[PDB]
Amino acid sequence: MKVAVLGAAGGIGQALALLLKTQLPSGSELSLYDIAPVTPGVAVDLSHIPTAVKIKGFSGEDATPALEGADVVLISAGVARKPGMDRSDLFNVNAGIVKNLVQQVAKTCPKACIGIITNPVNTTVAIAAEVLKKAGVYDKNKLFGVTTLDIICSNTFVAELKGKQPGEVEVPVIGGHSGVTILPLLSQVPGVSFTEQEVADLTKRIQNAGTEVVEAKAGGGSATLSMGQAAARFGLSLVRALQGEQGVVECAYVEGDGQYARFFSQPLLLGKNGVEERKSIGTLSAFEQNALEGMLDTLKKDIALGQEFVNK
Amino acid sequence: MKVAVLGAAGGIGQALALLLKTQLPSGSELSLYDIAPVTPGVAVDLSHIPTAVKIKGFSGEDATPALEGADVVLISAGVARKPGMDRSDLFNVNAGIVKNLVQQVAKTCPKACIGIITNPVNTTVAIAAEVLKKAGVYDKNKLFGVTTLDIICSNTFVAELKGKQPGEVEVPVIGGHSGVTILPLLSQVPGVSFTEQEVADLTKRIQNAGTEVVEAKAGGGSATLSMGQAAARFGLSLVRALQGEQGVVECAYVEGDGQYARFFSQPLLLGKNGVEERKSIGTLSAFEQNALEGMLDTLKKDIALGQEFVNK
Ligand SMILES: NC(=O)c1ccc[n+]([C@@H]2O[C@H](COP(=O)([O-])OP(=O)(O)OC[C@H]3O[C@@H](n4cnc5c(N)ncnc54)[C@H](O)[C@@H]3O)[C@@H](O)[C@H]2O)c1
Ligand SMILES: NC(=O)c1ccc[n+]([C@@H]2O[C@H](COP(=O)([O-])OP(=O)(O)OC[C@H]3O[C@@H](n4cnc5c(N)ncnc54)[C@H](O)[C@@H]3O)[C@@H](O)[C@H]2O)c1
Repeated sequence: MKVAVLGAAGGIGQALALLLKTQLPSGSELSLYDIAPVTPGVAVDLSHIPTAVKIKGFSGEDATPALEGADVVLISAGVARKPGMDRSDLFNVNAGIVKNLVQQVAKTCPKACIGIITNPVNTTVAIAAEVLKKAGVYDKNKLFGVTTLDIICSNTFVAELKGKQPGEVEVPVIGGHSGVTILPLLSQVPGVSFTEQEVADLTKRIQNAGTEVVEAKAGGGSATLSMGQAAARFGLSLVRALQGEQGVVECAYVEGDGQYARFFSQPLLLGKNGVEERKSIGTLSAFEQNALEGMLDTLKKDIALGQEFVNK
Repeated sequence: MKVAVLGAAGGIGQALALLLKTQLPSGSELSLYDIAPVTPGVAVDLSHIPTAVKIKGFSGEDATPALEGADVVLISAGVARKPGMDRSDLFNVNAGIVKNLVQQVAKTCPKACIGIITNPVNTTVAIAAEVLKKAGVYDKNKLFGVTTLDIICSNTFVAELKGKQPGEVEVPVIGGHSGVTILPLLSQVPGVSFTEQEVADLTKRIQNAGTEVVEAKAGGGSATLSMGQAAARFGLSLVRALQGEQGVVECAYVEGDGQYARFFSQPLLLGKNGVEERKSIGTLSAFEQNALEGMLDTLKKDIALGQEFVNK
């Protein structure tokens, strides 16, 4: 069981490598890759931690060494923010990085499950998908846009409001991963009942959580520690499922029946080959159906943007 | 149970806070403080993780709000390295930071156990002690220098060499926290015998474990993630002992009988008021007894250096 992390030297990368080193099952292997020179050292730093998990770091323009024999590849490489670039700039830079890395993955470990964390996710898994097709190795069951962060913030906010135990709430979240494309199915949360005003407020807080962090760090960056935690959960769910465990359900952004959009985030049953079964989003409330229809256009443009990036 | 972390925005601090946010028992509270303005956002970032541990972060030059009601204070503030600064420069900077911070601790939460991570630990815990004395609130049972890092590194190297599972080895380390004052009692590792050569090699490596990480980072970085891990285990040990758990033993740098030096790291039984019992280092090997006496004068100066700092 070998897991590869691309963009390991970054905030999200270090918090993820750290949690994975101390949580992956024994015998498991962890390789880190990043263009930053410090990457081999990050690995050395983590190797001093006494767990049954081998770990190595690599730098350079070639990530082959890190990808060889990998069963899981988590991509958190990219850019969060830099002085001088705006909305367009970030996308322009992250799209290229994703294109390159998924490209190297296609040639090195085409059978690995790929979790993409790099934003914007709605558009980046599309780029990834298109890059895999042009190589003849695309398998929509093994391409996932990591949206777990939305799920845990929801669990947290709901627990806080209804005074529940944080670890007893599991809110399914569908749609996309940005502003109005994030849709928490608050109507499907066992036990708790919500007020229309609370569904309106919560939903708003969940959709803006990322921004809430950025403003708090005062331009100092975006969520890294919570995202690292979120990616870890997703990483282990995949490993567990890839190892034969039963009933591992997780919400992710995959290519399913285009009933709403080519790629949509919905409950998935994970197994030995990635997605085993895309599950029905079930019953939705008036508020939920309205929020859904009112965002399909936006999600489709995000996806469109992505496909156009590859196919020109 | 309120735990405070000073310097929470640094490399070590963020890994530490992350690990504590998810591992402190339910009901615990975590308050982060650092001069970096990004600090409250670090807390907001971490508050999005669903664990029953309340968290708040603060910045500015007054740690009071973070210190009020604190049961445990972990200090990791300081300077790992800055261009243009050499050995003595770093020391003066770190010495002054620990002085300023302990003083605030003395004023706001005088009965909290203090765990100093800032290096050089051999000198910094001495400084803290003096600061607490001059304020008239010193309690030698509640001040510790965190040396756990030397422990986990030893555990990892030993298992690797004698082919054991990383998690089943526990090497006691005594003395100081730097260079020659780090003495791993390899002779006490049950069911494992070593060659005067093995001991010679393991011992020198364990003492240079850090440098190993620095060189692997092309000179621009230090062991941050393994340190966060080590400080997490230490902190969790203190919390558990403070909650009344029995049998919690941990090697830490504290003041005891001046049998070897005023401050000496040795196994300790932790209890409800901090150090409850200072256990004997037990039986040493020839090599060990020999390494011990050979470093005593160095450790004593490290200590003298800290006492003279807080008096001129
Ligand atoms: N899915 C989510 O919920 C979510 C939440 C927050 C952020 N993100 C996104 O994840 C990414 C990670 O941001 P971060 O905070 O870690 O940023 P960061 O800048 O701290 O880390 C990014 C890392 O990428 C590395 N990198 C750059 N180009 C690379 C390349 N070609 N190959 C490999 N590594 C490369 C950098 O050296 C750096 O260490 C961003 O794009 C961010 O927008 C996703
Ligand atoms: N005990 C050990 O085993 C061990 C191992 C390695 C490093 N360390 C030491 O721990 C410290 C942490 O290093 P790091 O890698 O996190 O460095 P870092 O630079 O990443 O973090 C240090 C933090 O200290 C903060 N700080 C500085 N002055 C402050 C003040 N007066 N009040 C509050 N916060 C202040 C900084 O803003 C920064 O976030 C260093 O002194 C390092 O030498 C200890």
